[PDB]
Amino acid sequence: VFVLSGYEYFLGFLIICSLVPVLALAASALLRPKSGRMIRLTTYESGMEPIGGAWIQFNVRYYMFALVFVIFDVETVFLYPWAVAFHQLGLLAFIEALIFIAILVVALVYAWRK
Amino acid sequence: MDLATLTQTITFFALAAAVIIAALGVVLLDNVVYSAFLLGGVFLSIAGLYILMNADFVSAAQILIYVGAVNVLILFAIMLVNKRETYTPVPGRWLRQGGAAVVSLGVFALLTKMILQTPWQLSSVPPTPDSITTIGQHFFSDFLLPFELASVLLLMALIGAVVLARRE
Amino acid sequence: MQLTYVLILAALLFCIGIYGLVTSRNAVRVLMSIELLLNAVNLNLIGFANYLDGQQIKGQVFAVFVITVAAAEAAVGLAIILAIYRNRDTVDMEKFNLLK
Amino acid sequence: GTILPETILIVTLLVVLLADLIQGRQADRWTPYFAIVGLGGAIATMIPLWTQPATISFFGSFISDHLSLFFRGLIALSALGTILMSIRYVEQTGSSLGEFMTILLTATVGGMFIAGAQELVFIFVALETLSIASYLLTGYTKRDSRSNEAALKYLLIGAASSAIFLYGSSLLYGLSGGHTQLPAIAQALSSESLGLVVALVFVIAGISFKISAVPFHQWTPDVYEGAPTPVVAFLSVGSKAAGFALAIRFLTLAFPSVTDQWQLIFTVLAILSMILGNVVALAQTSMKRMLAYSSIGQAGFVMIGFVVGTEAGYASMLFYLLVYLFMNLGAFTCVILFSLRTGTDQISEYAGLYQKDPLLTLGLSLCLLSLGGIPPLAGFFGKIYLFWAGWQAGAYGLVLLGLLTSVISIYYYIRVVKMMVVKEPQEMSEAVRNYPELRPLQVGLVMTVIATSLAGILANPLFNLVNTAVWDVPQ
Amino acid sequence: RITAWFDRTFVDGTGNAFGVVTLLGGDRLKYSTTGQSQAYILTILMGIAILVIA
Ligand SMILES: CCCCCCCCCCCCCCCC(=O)OC[C@H](CO[C@@H]1O[C@H](CS(=O)(=O)O)[C@@H](O)[C@H](O)[C@H]1O)OC(=O)CCCCCCCCCCCCCCC
Ligand SMILES: CCCCCCCCCCCCCCCCCC(=O)O[C@@H](COC(=O)CCCCCCCCCCCCCCC)COP(=O)(O)OC[C@H](O)CO
Repeated sequence: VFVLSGYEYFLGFLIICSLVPVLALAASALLRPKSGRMIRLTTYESGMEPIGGAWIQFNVRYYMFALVFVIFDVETVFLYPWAVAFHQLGLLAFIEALIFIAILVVALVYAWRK
Repeated sequence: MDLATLTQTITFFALAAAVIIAALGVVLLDNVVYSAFLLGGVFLSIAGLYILMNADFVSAAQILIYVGAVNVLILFAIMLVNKRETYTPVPGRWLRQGGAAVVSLGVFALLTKMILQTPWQLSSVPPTPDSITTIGQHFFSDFLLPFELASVLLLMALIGAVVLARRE
Repeated sequence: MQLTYVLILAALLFCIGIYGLVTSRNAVRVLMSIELLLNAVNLNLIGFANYLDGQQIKGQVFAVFVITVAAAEAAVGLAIILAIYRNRDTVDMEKFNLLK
Repeated sequence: GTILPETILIVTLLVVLLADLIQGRQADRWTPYFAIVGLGGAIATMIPLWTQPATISFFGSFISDHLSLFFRGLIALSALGTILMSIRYVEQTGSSLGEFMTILLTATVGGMFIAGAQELVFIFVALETLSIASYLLTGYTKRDSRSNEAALKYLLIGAASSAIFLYGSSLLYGLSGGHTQLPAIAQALSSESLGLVVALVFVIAGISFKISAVPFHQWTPDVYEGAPTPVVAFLSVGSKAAGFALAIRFLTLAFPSVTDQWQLIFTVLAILSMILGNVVALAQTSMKRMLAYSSIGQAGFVMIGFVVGTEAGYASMLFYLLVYLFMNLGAFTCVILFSLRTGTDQISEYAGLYQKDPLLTLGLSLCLLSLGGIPPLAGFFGKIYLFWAGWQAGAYGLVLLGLLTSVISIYYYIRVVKMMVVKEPQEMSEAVRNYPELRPLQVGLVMTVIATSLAGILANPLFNLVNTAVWDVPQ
Repeated sequence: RITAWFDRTFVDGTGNAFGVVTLLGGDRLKYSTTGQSQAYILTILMGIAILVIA
């Protein structure tokens, strides 16, 4: 059984939209110069040659900024049905959601203080 | 015996095949980044399977969290730990590999027998379409303790993870 | 598209995640296998909610919570892996054995 | 709805925030107190609702009977005893103390919630709240490689155990129509099927991980060596308390006691725990690892309380679980106090401690002997009640194995008192030859040692408590 | 000279063997804790599918 109305279009449109890149990128492949293999295939380093070694000097600069993002990404999922259903709930749900949001605010303050 | 049900069956089996192939790629492939992206593939296929089961909110939530937050986290971390993979083979390997394979096949056969044997109670009444307002009603009537404790869970997870991944 | 098919699919995903959790040697792949396992659980919950308890859907809220906490446990696990890597300078799970 | 049963948890919860904001502003703070005070207030909040009201339910999602209050107070007391030990320990390490006490108090909150929880979703949420904080505490000292490997190992085992427990919970929700409630599942499924047996074993797989029943034991010897020692103290008392509470509330009330194959499963696990955790503990060189295998063995002892459940095995189990607190907090406080001063080491370095520090010896020998089951001491009466509650039901073999393992345990428990007392000035270890010569550590040590020596003969006041708690278990 | 020797060899030894065995049974069973978390998960998975059979 299936009672989700609006679906029929998301599948068909997903197909027709996924078909746009795999069709433009194939039309371009049919009609375009062939190979250019020898030295066209190097990495752009402002004209010079790659220095060698080629590492990144790993940094937690972009793990913490993804941890804190996962936290509040979960927060928004928890807050969406509260907002959509704020009519039948009324009071005493605002209090619990407010406790939730205050805890998440203390979490943000902790992340912002370090 | 219809055009709607035929589509709902073809799509289910297509998504199931996608799940199986991507989930085998996550665990069998030798390169780790291919696994990191096939994981997002698995998550997207399961998000489709949810929509096919009248659960439209939780599928969008999965796409937010799994293939939008956890997958990006896993990709960052897989980049952080690149050292050209000098894994030397260990002798006691075929033992654990064979044990894992046989225990997995046995547990799967056991679960399949349990699933095909038990008489589930199908309760043939069409589900509800407004599946997000109901989830909103259950967060503050029935599942109030978990909804309230998930905040403290997230806070303690943030604290501990910042402490472990800090730099000093 | 029946309940038995969804349950068998979830059990098979559980199987694959277990194999990857026991066999794999890299350290992030075991976390990815744990995620596969939690997805195999959420699929059970949503199948049961869609077929058995379809009016006051209660497997879907439980699934929302499972997704939340899988995100949290991943956020903690990658931190643990970064901590162990910062000291041992590897992720070869066959080198974290301080025993005999 | 009836949020009164929560004025015990929210108090602790408030502390979690207040001992956190103060670390945001100050960063050199006295949060060790007003955290002891927070747990004291949480425990004192139980007196108004221990006897005055009847058993109450939050929304069916939580219950506050006398067994719930017992286990909640037990876990709160374990956290109170752990906060005392961990003051000069994690301060001596170049780490913060507020960011540690917040995690410890959150683990405490999770353990206290899982005690009185009677719903699938909330049970999962409390268990995972405990497990995440346990991982974070295990990997706290991020400078040592042993701590990191232990945290990784513990996380990879616990997350798999939680996935199995969640598969069991999903099966249990699907077998009985809907009914995420525990008591509403017993009413729905009341017949042994393959699905019910699979759900039962999959729940046991995640319970035994918490209570350390073999073959689900292989993480405690690797976690107790790795984790900070006060984390191990909270992990051997509070985690087992939460696990046994959840096992009682789950197996008895949810899995219809008509399917008492879990009594067979737990007989198997108890026999195996007694045999292994006491035989392998006999050949160990470090005190923390020895205590890990000892803890496995003691869990095996406890698991003959609710495997013969007869309203006296439950009381024996609860009494031993209460005495185990005094025994292990006092056995870990002395280990911490020794590894702080100079040692930072294993059993062989204890040789000759009677000359340099006699109070630590008199405090550690008492607790090790109590663990062994030596007369008047808290452990002797606990074990005698465990063994008689086992004979009075019919389990001859279980008790006759418990006794032999008690002798095996007396051996390696007295082997430490050997080193602590025997040695003459020529046989002191290199750690005692230069032994030097922190108030909360001593005031917790003295308290647990005087409790483990008096809660044995002054046991009648805390037998009525255990009995009124056991009156709530179904049968 | 027989009896004493008997006491020194057969009786005493018979009382010690037990102890010695219990030592060996602990010294060669600690190796069950192999130090490999995947092995621990294998033992947890061998717990299930066996108690499910019994
Ligand atoms: C009413 C419409 C009827 C047909 C319409 C088709 C339109 C698109 C295709 C055009 C016809 C030729 C296509 C052949 C594919 C190909 O590239 O072959 C390779 C040869 C390259 O020559 C070749 O070059 C080759 C080497 S190389 O690879 O190209 O470098 C070499 O091997 C070969 O000998 C040499 O000749 O290139 C061509 O044949 C044409 C390529 C470029 C043609 C672009 C036309 C632009 C039309 C788009 C604008 C229209 C607007 C919208 C209309 C709908
Ligand atoms: C983010 C990346 C993607 C993540 C997720 C991907 C997964 C895809 C999502 C899965 C979609 C779910 C299954 C779709 C259901 C199909 C059947 C169906 O929806 O029933 C509708 C009807 O179904 C159909 O008729 C659709 C079948 C055709 C869809 C086939 C795809 C179209 C392909 C492109 C068009 C090609 C046409 C030319 C072919 C010769 C119901 O109609 P209704 O919305 O009006 O409700 C009331 C109803 O009308 C009567 O009560």
